[PDB]
This record gives sequence, C-alpha cells and structure tokens, in this order.
Amino acid sequence: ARAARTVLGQVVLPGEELLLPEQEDAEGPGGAVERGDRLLVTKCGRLRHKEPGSGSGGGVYWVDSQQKRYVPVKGDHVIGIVTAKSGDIFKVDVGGSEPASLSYLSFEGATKRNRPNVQVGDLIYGQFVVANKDMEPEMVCIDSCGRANGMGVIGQDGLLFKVTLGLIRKLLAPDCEIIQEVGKLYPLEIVFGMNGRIWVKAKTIQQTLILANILEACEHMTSDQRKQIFSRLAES
Amino acid sequence: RYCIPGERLCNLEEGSPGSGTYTRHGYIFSSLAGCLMKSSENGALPVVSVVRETESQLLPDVGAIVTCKVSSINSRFAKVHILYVGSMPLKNSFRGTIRKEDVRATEKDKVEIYKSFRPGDIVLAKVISLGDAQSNYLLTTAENELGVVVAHSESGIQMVPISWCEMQCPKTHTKEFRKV
Amino acid sequence: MKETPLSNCERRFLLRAIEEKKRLDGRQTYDYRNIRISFGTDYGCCIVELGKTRVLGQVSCELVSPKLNRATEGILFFNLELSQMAAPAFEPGRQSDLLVKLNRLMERCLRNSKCIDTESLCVVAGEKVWQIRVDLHLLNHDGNIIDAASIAAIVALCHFRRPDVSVQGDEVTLYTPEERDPVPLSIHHMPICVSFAFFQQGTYLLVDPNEREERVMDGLLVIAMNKHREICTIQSSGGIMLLKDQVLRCSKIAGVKVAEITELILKALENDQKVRKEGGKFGFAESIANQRITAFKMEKAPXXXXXXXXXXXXXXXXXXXXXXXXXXXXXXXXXXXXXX
Amino acid sequence: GCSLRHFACEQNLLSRPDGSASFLQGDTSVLAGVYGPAEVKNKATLEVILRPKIGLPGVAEKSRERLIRNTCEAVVLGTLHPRTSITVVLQVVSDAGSLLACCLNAACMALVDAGVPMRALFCGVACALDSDGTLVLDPTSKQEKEARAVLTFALDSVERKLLMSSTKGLYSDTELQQCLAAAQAASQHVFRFYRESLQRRYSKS
Amino acid sequence: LSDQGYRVDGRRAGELRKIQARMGVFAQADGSAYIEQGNTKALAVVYGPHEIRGSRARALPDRALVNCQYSSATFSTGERKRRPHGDRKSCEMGLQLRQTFEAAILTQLHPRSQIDIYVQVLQADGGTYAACVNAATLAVLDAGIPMRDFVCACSAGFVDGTALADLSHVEEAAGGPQLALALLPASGQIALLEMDARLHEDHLERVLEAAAQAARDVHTLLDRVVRQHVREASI
Amino acid sequence: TLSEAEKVYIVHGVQEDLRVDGRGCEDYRCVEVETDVVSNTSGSARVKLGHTDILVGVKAEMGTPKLEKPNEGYLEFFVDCSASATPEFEGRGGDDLGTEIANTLYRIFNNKSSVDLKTLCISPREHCWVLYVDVLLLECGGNLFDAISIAVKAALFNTRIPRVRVLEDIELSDDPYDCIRLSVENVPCIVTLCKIGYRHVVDATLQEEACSLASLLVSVTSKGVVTCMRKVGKGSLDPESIFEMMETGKRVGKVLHASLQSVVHKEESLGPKRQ
Amino acid sequence: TVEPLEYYRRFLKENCRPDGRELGEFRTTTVNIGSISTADGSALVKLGNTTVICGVKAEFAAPSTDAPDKGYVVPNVDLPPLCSSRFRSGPPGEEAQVASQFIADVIENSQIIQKEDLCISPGKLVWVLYCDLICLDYDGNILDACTFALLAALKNVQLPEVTINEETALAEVNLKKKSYLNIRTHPVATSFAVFDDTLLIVDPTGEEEHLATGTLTIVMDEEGKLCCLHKPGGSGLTGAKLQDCMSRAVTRHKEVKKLMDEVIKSMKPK
Repeated sequence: ARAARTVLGQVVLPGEELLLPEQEDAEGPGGAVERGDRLLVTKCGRLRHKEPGSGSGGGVYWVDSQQKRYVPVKGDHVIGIVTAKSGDIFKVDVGGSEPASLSYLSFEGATKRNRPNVQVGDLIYGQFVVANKDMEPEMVCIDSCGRANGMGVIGQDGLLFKVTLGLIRKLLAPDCEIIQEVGKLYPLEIVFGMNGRIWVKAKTIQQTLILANILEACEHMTSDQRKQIFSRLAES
Repeated sequence: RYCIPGERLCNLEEGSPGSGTYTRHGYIFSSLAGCLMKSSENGALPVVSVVRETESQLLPDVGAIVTCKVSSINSRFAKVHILYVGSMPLKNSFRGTIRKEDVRATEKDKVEIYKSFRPGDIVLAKVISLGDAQSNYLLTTAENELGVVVAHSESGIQMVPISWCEMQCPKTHTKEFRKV
Repeated sequence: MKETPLSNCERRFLLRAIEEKKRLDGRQTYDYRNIRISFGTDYGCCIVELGKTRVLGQVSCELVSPKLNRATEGILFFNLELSQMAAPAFEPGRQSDLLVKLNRLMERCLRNSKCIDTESLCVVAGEKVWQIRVDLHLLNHDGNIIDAASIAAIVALCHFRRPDVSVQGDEVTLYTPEERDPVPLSIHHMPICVSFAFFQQGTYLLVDPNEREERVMDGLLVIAMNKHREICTIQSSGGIMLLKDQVLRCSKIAGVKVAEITELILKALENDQKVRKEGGKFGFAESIANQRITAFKMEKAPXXXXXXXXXXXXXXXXXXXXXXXXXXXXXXXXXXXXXX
Repeated sequence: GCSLRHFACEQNLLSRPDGSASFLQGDTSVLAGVYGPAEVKNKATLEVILRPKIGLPGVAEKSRERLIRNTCEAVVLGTLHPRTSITVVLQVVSDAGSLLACCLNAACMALVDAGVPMRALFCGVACALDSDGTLVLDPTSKQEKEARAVLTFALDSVERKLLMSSTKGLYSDTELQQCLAAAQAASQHVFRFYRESLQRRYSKS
Repeated sequence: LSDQGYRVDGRRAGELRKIQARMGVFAQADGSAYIEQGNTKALAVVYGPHEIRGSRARALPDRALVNCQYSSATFSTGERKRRPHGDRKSCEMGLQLRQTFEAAILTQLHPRSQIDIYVQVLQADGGTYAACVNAATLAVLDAGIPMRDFVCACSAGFVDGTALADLSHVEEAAGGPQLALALLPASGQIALLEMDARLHEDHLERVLEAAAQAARDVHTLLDRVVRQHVREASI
Repeated sequence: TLSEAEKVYIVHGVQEDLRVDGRGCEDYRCVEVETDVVSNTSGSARVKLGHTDILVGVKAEMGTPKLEKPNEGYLEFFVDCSASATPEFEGRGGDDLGTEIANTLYRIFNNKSSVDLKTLCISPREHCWVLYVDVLLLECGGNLFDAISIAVKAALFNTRIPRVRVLEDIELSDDPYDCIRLSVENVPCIVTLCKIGYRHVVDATLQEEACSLASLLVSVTSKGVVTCMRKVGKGSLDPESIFEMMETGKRVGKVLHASLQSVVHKEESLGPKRQ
Repeated sequence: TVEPLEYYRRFLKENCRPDGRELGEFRTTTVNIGSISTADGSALVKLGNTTVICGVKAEFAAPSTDAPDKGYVVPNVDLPPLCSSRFRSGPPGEEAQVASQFIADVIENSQIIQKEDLCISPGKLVWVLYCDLICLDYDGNILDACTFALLAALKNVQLPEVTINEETALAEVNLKKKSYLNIRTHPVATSFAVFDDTLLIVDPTGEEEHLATGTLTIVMDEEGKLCCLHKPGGSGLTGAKLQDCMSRAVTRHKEVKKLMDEVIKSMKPK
C-alpha cells in the first residue's frame, strides 16, 4: 500500500500505510502514526479531516466507522448510568470499553452534597474532560468555563433510547434543524448523548413515545419531512 | 559444612539462632535445611543458624529511594511497579504495588498526573510513609533530579527531556508533558 | 464478562408504559414478534428468529444398544446450550439457573408429550435401537427464549431424516445411495411453549417479552399445548399471585396462540420441502444473503492458479539447498558419546 | 481449475454482542461473535471459544480454538490499550469443507465488525491432495475424505506472511511448497473479497 | 385401576392419604420438621436468619436471602441410583422450593439475613414435591420465622375421566396426568404451580380445582397438627 | 467455634477426669440403635449418638461380583452427607467426609473378612450377591465418626437377606419366608482416641475434639481382633504412647461394643410382631 | 524480569543465547528405554531438564462396529503441578491438551502402526494402547519431548500372542512375543522458537519459548514425509524462511534418529 491525505479522502481498510509531507499532527481513531512522517489504518472507516490552519487550536486526520461501542473524546456530551460509587468518585457507564468516573464534586457543592443526588442505576448528563488513549476517562457536570451548571443528573421521569451514531451526528449537526426543528413541541425536555442517548419526556407517555419512535426513524426523510412530521406532533 | 533439620550442635548455653532455628528443652536442632553457619557475638559466645540461600530478604525501607515503572494512570491517582529499592534489591514480592498523588508528584506547580508520568515508562521516586492498611506505599517525585525517566514516542522512539516538564522523540515531533 | 447495565427510569418507565398497556416495541399485549425460520444446507438443520432471539437446532442419527428394562423402545436425547455470544453475562458456566431450569423445563414437555414414538426407530429391540439427539444453541439472546427454544426443536424435529437400507436377520447395512429415499420420522404430537409475563402483582400480563421486558417482569408462567388443543406442561416462576381463575385465561390464550404458531412450522416446513424437489436451494440463509448491505455473495474464478506454482522450487531450492549440509555435523553431536 | 468455492458473508447479525459476523464458504458457513474491548474488573487479551452444531465441544476444539486465538493476538492491534479483555465465539453453522478456513474470516470479520483496532486482516484457505498428487482450493467434505493431504493456512492481509498453519496428511516439503504459495493466490482473493464487501457495509456510511 | 368410589390405593379420590408429622424434631437447628404423605417420607430443616455466612460476597440487602437443598435417599425410591450425579432433577426441584417460600417468607424484615432450608426425601411415594413443600413449610413454622401465610402443596390427577387428589406413586405411574401447586389459602393465591401431563385444555378447571381444594384441606389438617404443637410447647 | 480462653479448661478438665458433663474421663452416653426404620430395604438402623443421627440401608443384588473374584460376594458402601447434617458443608461439602468415611467404612469391612463372601455368592463366576450399605447423617453429636461404627453393624444384624432360589431364568422370592439371611458377629467396628493432653478420650463432644491435633483409629470384632486402625491428625504423637491408646482399643471398645452387639436381640425379643 | 525483553535478544542480535546456543541446538538429549518395568513399552527423554516419559500400557478391547477389525492406539499428554508450579491443580491445562492430540494427530498422521496388527481377533478383539507421557520438569520444547518420549516408548513395547479356543481367549505372558512393536515409519518432531522478524532459535527453552512471538514444530517421516506442520500463529512467514526450517529440521531429525538408533544395541540390550 501507498497513500497520502487526498490519495484517499474516502474509505479505507484496517492495515494501510499513508501520509503527507508533514511534521506534526494528532493521530485520530483508526489511524497510526509512525514512519517526515507516515500513517497506518487500524480499524475500517472512511477518511475524515478537520483543519486547524494555524490559529484553530484544533486539527487532526480522522477515520470514522459506524461500529457499536462508543468512544469518548474531548469534552464530549454523553448520558450516563451509574455503575457504582466507590469513595470520592463513582463510575457511571457510557458504553465505552469501560466506564468513566465522576467526582464527589462536579455539582457545585462542598461535602454533605448531592448525596441522595447521586445514585446507582441513575442517569447523568456529563462532559468528560479526560479521555486519552492510555488513560481511562472521567467526566464532570459543572461548567468549569465559568463553573456554571449545564449538566444535571437527568430527569424526574423520562426515556432514553440508543441511536445510530450516524444519526446522533447528523441529528446534532448545527446545519440540521431537527434540534431547533424539535424546538417546537410543548412542553418537552430531551437530552442528546454523543454516546447515542436520548432522554425524553413530554406531556404524556404518548406524545413522548411518538416522539422517540419518530426519532428512531428520523434519518431518512425529506430534509424537510420531519417538519410537518414534527409540526404534526407539535400541534397536539 | 552442612546440616539437616534433624541433627543438633549446641544449646541454650552458648547461643541463640536467627537462621535455621529449632529448639526444644535447651538443645539445638536445625529447623531449616541446606547449609550450616555459626555466629560470633560481642558478648563472648556464638549464635547458631542454618544458611538461607536467599540472603536477599525483604528490605524496602520506609523513607528510602526506589526504581519503578508506572502501571495504571488515573488523572487523579497514579499507580506503579517498583523493582529496585536502590539497587541491591531485585525482589519482586512487593512487585509493583505502590501509589503516589499529584500533591506529592511535585513540590510546586499543579500539573495533572496525566501530564507527569504515563502508563508505560519507568520512574524514579523516594518513599513516603507506608500504611499497610491497604498494602500500598507512598512515594514522591518532588525533587530536582527526581521524577520520571523513560520516554517513548507515538512512532516508537525514545525521548529526551527538552525541559523540566517535557520529553521528546527526534523522529516524529512530540512536544509532550512528563515530569522529567 | 460485561454486565449489561440498566437505568432506573428505563426500568421504571418501561413499566410505566406497561401500566399503559402499551408495548414499548409498540405492539399489543398478546402478539408475538415476527418469527422467522431458515433451514440448513443439509437435513436436520434449522435456525429460528423470534425476532432478535436466535436458536440453533440440530438433530442426530444413531444405532445404539437400547437400555436395560424395556429393551423394546429406543431412547432419545436433547440438549440446550446457552452461548457466550448469547448474552454478555453468558460466560459459559454460572447461569445454570436458566440452563438448569430451562434445559430441564424444556426437556420436560418433550418426554411429557411422548409426541415422539420410541419403537418405530427401534430396529432390533434389545440389541440395536436408534438414538436421536437434538441440540439447541442459543445464538443471540433477546427476550422470550424457551418459546423460540421450543419452536427451534419441534421445527427442527420435523426436518431431520433417519437413514435405512437393508437389515435382515441379525445384520445391519445401510447405504447413502439407497438412503436417497428412506429417511423420515415419528413426530406424533407437536408441543410448543407459550410464556406469560406478569407485571406488578400480575395486574398486567405480557406475552413473548423482549429482553428489556424480560427484566422488568416480576413473575412468569409457561404452558405447553399440542396441536390437539391439550396441555403437556405449565410452569410458574418469578413468584406471583396467580389466581386459579386468571391462571385460566392464559392457559386458554396460550392455546389460542399455539394454534397459529404451528401454522408456520407446517407452512414453511412445506415451503422447504418444495424447494428441494424443484429448482433447489438448501444452504443456511440466502435471504439475509440478498437483502442490501451487511452481506454479500459472489463466485470468482480460480491461469493465475498454475502460473506461480512453479515458483515453489525457486524458494524451495534457493534456500534449503545450502541449508542441508549442516547435517553432516549433527550426525556426530549428541549421539556418538551418549552411550553412558 | 484451482478455484476456491462459493463465497458469502453476513455482518452485524446478532444484536446482543459488540461484534457479529457470519461467513459462508459455499455450502459451508460459520458465524462469529465478539463482545469486543472490555475492561475486566493489562494490554488487551483475547480468548476464543468455538463449539459445534453437533455434540458438545470436544478437546479437539480446545486446541483448534487456540490457533484461532493466536492467529489473532497477532493481527489484533487491539492488544494495544491495557486492562482490556476481548472475546470471540465461533459457531459451527455449515460444515462441508474448509472448516477452519471459514472460522478465520468469520472471526476476522467478527472483529472487523467489533471494530477492535486491527493491524492486518487474516483469511484462511484450505486444500486437499489426492493419492494422485492433486490439490484443490476451498476443499469439500467430499474432497476432504477423498484426499490424503489436508491443510489450512492463516495468512497476512498486509504481507501474505503465512501468519499460521495446521495440518494432517501424507505430504512432504515438495508438497508444503506450491500449495502454500498457491494458498497465497487463493487468500489473495478472499482478501480481495473482503474489500469489496466492506465497501458494501459502508456503502452509505 | 380404581373405581366404584374406590381408588386403586383404596380411598376416595377426594380423600387424601393420612399424614402424621413430627415437627420441631432435632433441636440443633432452629427449623425442623418430619412428615410422610402416607408412605412418602422426608426431612426438612431450616436455620434462622443468620447473617450471611460462607462466601461473604453476594448479599441481598433490602430483603433477606433464601437457600434450599433437596436430595433423596438412594433407596427411598424403588431401586437405587446416584444422587450427586443425577442432580438435574433435585436441583431443578430445589429451585422450585426456593421460589415458593422465596415468595412467601417475608425476607422483607431480614435484610442480608440468609435463611437456608434443606430437605431430604427419606421414603419416596408420589407427591414428592408437595411433601417437602409443607415438610419444609412446617420446618419453618418451627423456626417460627414470620411469613405471609401458611402454605401446603397438593397433587391432582385426572384419570378415568375423573379428578383424583394426591396421586400417590402408583397412579403417578399412570398416563402421567399430574399437576401440583403450592397454595396460600390466605387469599388462595397460587404461589407455585407445576403440571406436567398431556391433559386437554379443560380438565383444568377440574384438575386445577382438584389440587386447589386439596391444599385447603392439607392446610386445615396441618393447621391442627400445628395448633396443637403450640399449646403443648407452651407448657 | 474454637476459643482458647475456653480451650484451657477443656484440656485440664479432661486430664482432671472431669470431662464436662459430670463425666470422668472414659464416659459415654445413652446410645441406642432402632433396627429397621426404612420400609424400603434390608439392613436398616437409626443410631442417635449424643446429638448426632446416622442411618444405614441395605439391599441385595445378583450377577457378576467383579472379574478377579467372581466366585464370591463383596459389599458396596455409598455414603451421604446431609445438608441438614452440616450447617456448613452444603452442596459441594458432602464430598469431604462423604468420600472419606465411605472409604474408612470401605477398607475396614474390606480386609476384615468378617464377610460371608460365602453367604453372598450366587452362581460363582456368574451370579453373586451384592448389598449396598448406604449412609446418611442427620446431625453431629461429636465422636460422630463412631456412630457409624454402630449404625454400620447395628443395621447389619437385621439384614434379613430374602430367601431367594434361582432355577435356570427363573426367580423365586418368599416375602413370608425370610431365612436366607446372613448376620455374624465377626463384623468389625471403629474406636477412636483423640488426646486432650495426655488424658486421651473416646466419644467426646466437639467442643472437646476442638482441643487436640490427632486421634487414633482402631477397629475390633465381637471380642478383640483388629480391622483397619490408623492414626488421624494434623499433629503428631509418641509411639510408646501409641500402644497404650492402642490397647484402649481392645480394652474399652468391647465394653459397650459387647453391651450393644447384644441389644440387636433386645428389639428382636420383646417384639416378634410387637416392635 | 518484565523488563529484560531485549536483554535476552541482546544475545540474539549478536546471535547467541544466554544458554550458550544459537540457530539450532539439540542440547542434552537422553533416553531411558523400558526404564519402566511395570509397563510394556516406555521411553524417558529429558532435554534441558524437562522430563516427558512415555508410559505405555496395553489393553484388550473390541474394534468398532463400523471399523470392524481395526486396532487401537490411545495417547494422553498430561502435566501436573510438577513440571512447573505455574500449573493448575486439577483437570487438563489449555496447552496440556493440545499436545495430547498433537501426538495423536501425529500418531494418525504418522501411520507408525497399522491398526491391522492391533486386532486380537479380527472383528471381535483388538489391542489397546495407552501411551501416557508426562513432563516432570517443564521448560522448553514441551512438544519434541513427546515425539521422542513416544517414538521410543513404543519400540519398548512387547506383548505375547493372540488365540481363541472354544469361545475363550488364550494368550499367556511367556507366550510368543513377536513384532512386539515395529513401525515402518519413525518420523519425529522438532520445535523452533521464532522472533517477529523471523530471527528464530531452536529447541526453545521454558523462558526462551516464553517471550517468544511464534512457535512452530515440524514432524517428518524418515523418508522426509512431512507428517504434520504446526503453527499457532507465527508472525507470518516465508516459504523459503520455512524452507530453512524445512531442511535444517531434517538434520536434528537424523540426530535423534541416531540418538534412538544408538539405544538399539546398547541401552536396549543392557
């Protein structure tokens, strides 16, 4: 094999060598970096690439693939199930190759806090700051950027259902209205986990159920379709 | 110059034994089995013992220096494998069962475990107090010469430390953080 | 291995929704997920899909020496296996509680129905009788098992084919070439399993629960009804308040279902028989083999085949040739003097 | 004349595990299951179990399941990350020739699907020789007993580098030579087949 | 067979088979009971809600825990066979036991507590299960552990187009038409229920009813065998 | 369980000839055997020792008795531990003593030759009589390993092997005619000695065995011959001290061994139809 | 240590083993034939302190119904907590077994003995073989220790003759012991230890084969009839690379062949 960036800006196989006349970059997911430089394909995916230019403190060469297990990244948005609370940190699940960990403090409280507000089998909305190849990942719930609070332990009642990443992505694409498109219907509360997790909760079971089911199919539809399909729901 | 755990030499009237010790009613029987050794005391009498081929015995000292290679990394807690409590020790019994915390990962700064010593590398540190309440030992990397010493790249290179908090490989270019 | 976790809301609400008499997988309280059945390349092979739960059925043919006592009606055996790949928690060995109860539980209604003759197989009673073993492999595991589990077998049992050519006096001979015809079985009765799940004091009752359902249900009951609208077995589990009265509808309702379920076996059982006698197409499953995506089938050519075969000498000669002389040395090394 | 039999495979079948793969070599097929990368309460360890449609798993299996296991630690870059454990299970679906071969690609895909990081891909090819010195690609339950030499090779996708082999037969070196080499060309096809099929799965990804 | 108002054993198909029970036997346990369904004998023993013993691991908190062992005398049967090898039945059996009290027993006031009840068949003669059921039941009644209701299991066989209760052994040998249930007259909920016979979908009401009522009797019967042991032990 | 503060008295107390329960040193307790209580087979007995209960059954069988010793009859002992027996050993706990006592009772009666290989040997080289002696334990009254010595014999004098006549085939069995029965006082037994200092005892509560490392295995017949006898312990002893305990074997055993070996008749006399 | 990975190879880069060997080293090869009296055919071979004794007992049975008059050869490869504390305390070990069959597959890939000769009474009698070999000290090429422990253990087997008189079997110890044990083919097995980049050593050691990366064994008849090839995933390879193993294996074969052939007139008759 022999390739470089554009040589294949498409789909590749696990076990390939390719590179560009470079110096430094951040190895993505299904690619390996060793050779001046070079790269290897490990998993099986198409080629993806986001450019940093220079100012943009973010630039990598990516290889994605619609595979089962979810892979946490930077401060990613995921939904959780709490596997267990052992000491100051508890592991919640995210469907990674293992769990992650949350502090006895990520809810803006000093001890004697979030006690009954943290429980096995529970749900959580969290962005984990730490997920790096050789280390295990851990997540938070505060808004450290300003220590505000954008992520709480999920709702009073509700629903969570898996979702094809392909969809989660497309469902979360800023240039996709579904999100605002959904901004419609009232009164509703839903959460969107990278890890493919939608926690919903509408008036009754029903509108709620529909909505989810509607979601389960969301993907293949007139870029418009959902629209009424939604304003259909919206209306009742 | 040999003994079997069933022969006797002296008795409570001359010496006591640390090695190969077996005593009943005052005489000297040899517990151990393998070789015979005698002792001279600063008291005008000798101590008796059998010979422990394993002259190397547990000696990891409380606040002592050690050679170790990291294990698992928690951006909050750090784990390690220690082999040499200096060098005389080759012991692998305590194998790698030791822990250190950021606060003691240095004396100043505030750089996370993640940016100090990774999973695969060998590190050097002195020992802190030990509370065998969980079978763990505490150690520090708060020294101008202390810290970690091993460097491996993404390609498979070795790294030199470009600074107090960095190591790097010449092949590819990795500006990485490791407590030098 | 990996413990498939389980939220709170998930469970709670899953129920919430049962309280709603609404099925999550959006169906009705007494329906089955669609169930499909694929037949094997060879006879005696089958695969079931209770829609997400998958079973494997294989039957065996033998001329064993029947047991002591009634050395007049040969024996049969069946086994049900739970796979690793079955569930995550299915590391071979531990789940007994299922493999125990279930394997036996299942196996119960088999000898219960005696739906299988034991003397028709028996060739030389007291001496050589037939042994038919049947094996069940739980491939995937989603919700109601024992049912696909049963189907699996029954469905399987009808497809197998026992051989037989000519055995006279005290001699036994059978030839596959003559076996090209005789090879059927004694399937007198055909019983199936119907489980009923209960919810909160069985004040709610489900049928053919899916995995998720499987968990939420407090207590479950099973039933066995052969085509002749009669039972063979029932089993109560998960401890519940099962009012003799209510115990009664289910019983009923079970019959109701067994009805249609049979239809299929026969239905497809026929569809299969047809294909062998026509165009022809045994295999495992071409259906999944043609349906767009995640599957592909094509046949490719083999002079690229023989063109390189001569290269063997090139590598065989270039290397070894110089490699064989070290022998003259090995002749004398450890053998000559070792005479001690 | 030297062609491997009918080729087919199904990916992502069983919803239960992280890795599903069903491979079909003519009237023969096998399905492999992977409950992929798992952190088990170092590196990544792979243990694989294969059981048969008929009878229970014999000891022959135990050994056979080992080769598969090894052939993989080999390509499974997955071994990479520590603490992790990885499991594969193979099920005897359709036997009829090239037994071991099928399992390979099945288990391989098993992983492909289980998206465990691989370094290379491995395919298996089998061959039979008659008392007349005749070898065939993708043998047969027929071919297999009618032959005297039967072999299956585990090969490198990147390097063809025979990453493994196991056999019973009456052949010598003069034998072990072409066939392996031939096995190359054969594997090369399988290996080609993969690509195409993998193009299928991702047809709209 | 059985007829004219006289079953094969020699008894009304509605009349059970006298049973005597020695409960609170060996006092070296806590829960002890002995009984024989006519000519079916077995011994069941339970040990109080002792804190989780062996294998300190597994330990259901919210409610207690339950364990029950079943084994039979190798000769208790007709001939003799291997008990630790042909486990399949027993164990299967055991679970059945488990479930039953596991339902009614009140593990709701014994968090982590671990109550183990083991039963042995001394002389086997039909209705084996139903035997240990009570046999066990009594065992606990002795170990006085609180329980929702007092429960007993009966058998009900349908033969000669008729309903017989407590198919001893000989009839168990029939067409195999036999069903059993464990029952709590308390409200009459059907705790456990296991029928294994090829009966048509409507001898149920009948057979079902058979065992159903049958228990209710067995109940009043032991209700006394029990009401008696309380007053005398009261001395 | 096993405490030292208490283990103190236990040992001195037994040396002191002040056991625990108003017992000197070599004291037993009311031990009885009820013969036949299993309405399902030959030999039967329920010996209740202190706080332990044992039961043994026996049945007959024909045909091959083996290969090297076809022209005879040998015995088969299968033993069971009751989950009710050991509040400890549950499902995989019987194996222990369950296999051991199965062997200890298997060797004793094996070499003892107190076995009518003769009164058990149908058509030699073809048919032979085989009896299965099975065990069950319902409790533990200490020295429980001995109760098996009695229930193992006590159930044997009642082994009314059926009067069976075979005629080549054809079988004749007289339920009313029970005479082809074999029972002899050649039957061996078990005598144990565990030490509680230098004052060694036989039949001592567990609380008591608790204060010792080893005990002695001795076997005697009606009078005083020896069957399998062994030293059983995790500790050690002194041979000179062996012959003393050793004789305690022919000496103390025959005592209640003789007084019991008799009671088999006490039940047979005040009840030929009374029982 | 978990560290010395390269250390071991340091010797290797400059080709040499911390054993003092290199590309091919049939170290200490020793056999004690019939060393086991209480057995009709035995052979003990200890190489670099590893002991696999092939203890063979013979028994009489009954050739299958389908395979009418077919002999009976049965092997068993066991390893207790002996040869290495690093072993289990119960039923067969993962590898423990693979070998079991290995020999077997070999036994069957070899044709050493034609079942024909095992039948005591063609169609109602057969000769059973139990060749149980056990590694007393494990460390290196546990695989070869058998091809030899076994090959030799067999030549050590000798039994009387077969006879049936008026519905009885007549064979006496001091009978006629002819053809005791002879196989037209005496192939043997060899084990190479390899390292990623194919730099491979032979007769790997307990540790050597350990940090190994690939195992490969080859069995070849006298005439050089490649019995079977074994390769539990060997990093990949080269026919030529294999070619070396091909021929260079032959060599260690002649040696052992002689190593045994040498026990013919000496340790056989002494």
